[PDB]
Amino acid sequence: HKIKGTVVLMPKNELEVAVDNLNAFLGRSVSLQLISATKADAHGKGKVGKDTFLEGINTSLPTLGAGESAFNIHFEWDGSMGIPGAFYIKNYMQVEFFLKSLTLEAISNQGTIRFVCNSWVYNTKLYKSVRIFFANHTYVPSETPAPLVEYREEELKSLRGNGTGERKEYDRIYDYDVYNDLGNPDKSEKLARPVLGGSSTFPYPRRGRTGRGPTVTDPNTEKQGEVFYVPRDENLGHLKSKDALEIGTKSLSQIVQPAFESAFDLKSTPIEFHSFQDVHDLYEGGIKLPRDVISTIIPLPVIKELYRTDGQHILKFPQPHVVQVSQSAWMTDEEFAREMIAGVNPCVIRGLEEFPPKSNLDPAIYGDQSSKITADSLDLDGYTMDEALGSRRLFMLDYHDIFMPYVRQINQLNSAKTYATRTILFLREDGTLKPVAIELSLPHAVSQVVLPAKEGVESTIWLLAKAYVIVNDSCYHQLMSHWLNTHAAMEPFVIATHRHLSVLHPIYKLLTPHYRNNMNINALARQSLINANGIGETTFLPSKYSVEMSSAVYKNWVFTDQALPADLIKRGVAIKDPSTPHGVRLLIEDYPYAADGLEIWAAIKTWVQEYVPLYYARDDDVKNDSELQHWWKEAVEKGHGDLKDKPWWPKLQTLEDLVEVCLIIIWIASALHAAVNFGQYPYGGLIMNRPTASRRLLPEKGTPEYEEMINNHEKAYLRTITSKLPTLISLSVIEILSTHASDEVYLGQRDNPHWTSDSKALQAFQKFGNKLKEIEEKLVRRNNDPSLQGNRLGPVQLPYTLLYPSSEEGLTFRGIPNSISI
Ligand SMILES: [Fe+3]
Repeated sequence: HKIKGTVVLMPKNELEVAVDNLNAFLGRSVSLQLISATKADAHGKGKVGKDTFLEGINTSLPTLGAGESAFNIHFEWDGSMGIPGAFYIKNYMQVEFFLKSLTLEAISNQGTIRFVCNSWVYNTKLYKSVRIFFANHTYVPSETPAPLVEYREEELKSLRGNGTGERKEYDRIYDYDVYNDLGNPDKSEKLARPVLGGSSTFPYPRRGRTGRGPTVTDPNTEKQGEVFYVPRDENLGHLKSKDALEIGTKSLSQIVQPAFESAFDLKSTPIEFHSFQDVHDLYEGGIKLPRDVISTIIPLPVIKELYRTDGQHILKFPQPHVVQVSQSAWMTDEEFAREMIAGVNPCVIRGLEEFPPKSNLDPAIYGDQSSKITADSLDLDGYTMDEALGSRRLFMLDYHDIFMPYVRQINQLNSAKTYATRTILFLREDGTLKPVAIELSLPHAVSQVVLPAKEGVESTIWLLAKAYVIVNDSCYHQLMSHWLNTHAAMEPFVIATHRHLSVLHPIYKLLTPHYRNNMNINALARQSLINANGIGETTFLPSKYSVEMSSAVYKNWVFTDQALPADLIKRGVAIKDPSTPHGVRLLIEDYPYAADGLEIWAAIKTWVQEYVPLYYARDDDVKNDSELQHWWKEAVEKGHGDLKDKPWWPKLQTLEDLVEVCLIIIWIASALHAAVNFGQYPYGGLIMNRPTASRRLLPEKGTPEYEEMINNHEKAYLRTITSKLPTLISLSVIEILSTHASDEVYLGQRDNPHWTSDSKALQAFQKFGNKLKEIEEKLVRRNNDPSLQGNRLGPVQLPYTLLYPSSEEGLTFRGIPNSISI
């Protein structure tokens, strides 16, 4: 009447970034109690066994990983108790530990019973209810064994909390709040920021509630804290300190930035770049800094990995991919256009079906905003405008309406000046894009159209015009394509999932791998990246208006337009075509992001379409799933609550709706985020290629700035873009963000092979991983195809590998993580 069990756990200091004692776990230090799934007490709840303590250490187990320890335990379990389906655990030690798993042995297998826990367990006294863990069986609510129903419900209640209180490190409570934690008005009134969310003026997704309470000077803004809480099991430990990349962002803002600033205040290094070679020096000979600065930076975990140093004077950045073959190819019009479909931000270009382009802005405020570009000024390789429009060969990168509402405010800032830009592109007969005109607009210096030129001062004006475009694009990329569309938009679904879908639930099991480290990095970003006087406001053009601009764009965010095929159609770069494998034909045939993306999209779709019917046979089974209905209701009406009235939200009454919702969530969290994230340093590590700010408008003829432009185009370029000190800070942060941690979990992988007992789901997940390996071979073949080199490699000779599913660790320019993990 004894059940043998094996507990696997990791002591605290293995996952920390000062001593563990393994014998302290024995004795009466850790109790487990098995809970019956089949025999109930008088109240219908599963019977609970006796407190059972860890008996001894098990070193003979071969499947142990790094930092893991295994303990033996035996449970007395007589014939009255039934079959175990859950257990309680009570930690009587003063230190927390990380519980991995419990396995219960039987005569054969089945019935081996596996419990996958992966949870931190603090001292029993710190919890209002005893921690509970379930076996790895999957149940929709109506299929839950009756003795486990109440436990399933209770646990969901423990995860929701009551909407009050300051959250502590060990809490596991998931709830929503608005973005009212970014300002710092108690420190200085200039650090006040608008609350984002909860209004029609500033709609915004919700974020994880922390509950620190109000500032003294503003009751609506949350006071600052040393640590921004996330529910405990969202705060990931790492076996290796170099893998705690998310912490490097905090160190950069707290420690490194002040040190760099001191070097410039003391005039120990020149304050400005003077030539393009001064920039190239950063990854060749390095930058020379004072010894006390070097000695302050290189002892720091994570930060020390970002640079090569001689330990006394030099920091060297890694060579960006974009310059690895050609140092000058970034300056070509061909590469400028190519990065719109294969660069860091390849998802904004639109088709143009009429000419000239028109504005949607109020003519009363911004006056006439019809484009000043004339058809007769364009070199379309012998096409007429009529023929180019009709053959769908015209495209546009249109930042006019997005930026015009903010140009006046931005241009008032001290060292910031910009235009609202439009770029017209032409798809040549050879399949590559050609920029044919840039329009630089200001509300109410004038508003002008610049055409391409290769000689004379006009060629420098054209180079500067491209810089203003890419300043627009970089700002839109970081704040919208990256921050808003992935990080910020996903966090409400994470919260809703934990509050309303049991760990037992099939859809919990499907989605939660795609959330790993997403709340954690977001909380660290609210603290150090997107906060008042943080790294983003220091480096990027809009300064204090940066995050508020993303609120204006969120007004037009549409969940169902995040599906890749819908995105391509809505931007006019594809047409619906049932004759094609993916249902859409690309108007730019070689478009690397879209062509590769459609393959990944189809593989995820097949997986979701095979998994869902394993648990839902009919539309009725979706409608009647209480947890699923509560989840989606809360995700829409609380998590994205400022948009809850919009008609495009799926209703979740059918199998098709469930598939579509799951598919979009997985797409956003994996491939979409990867495509916009892991190219940041590869393309933007050369500041001239991806400037983050502009500091002046075009010089007027007859001025000394204009003469300088004639005699020294490199200095003219450098005076306009991001200055030297913010460049050093920006390069550091995008190096972190572009790096794969060695403990990443990639699409097609999971962190435990026993995440469910359902063999049909395991097999379908095997077919998903096999399909991803076959797609990777297809993408390799595309990068070796000479007929695609123009768009897939370009003048920079950089094969588009960002949607290769697999990667090794490091700054690799490839690999699709499961989640928004950095
Ligand atoms: Fe990211």
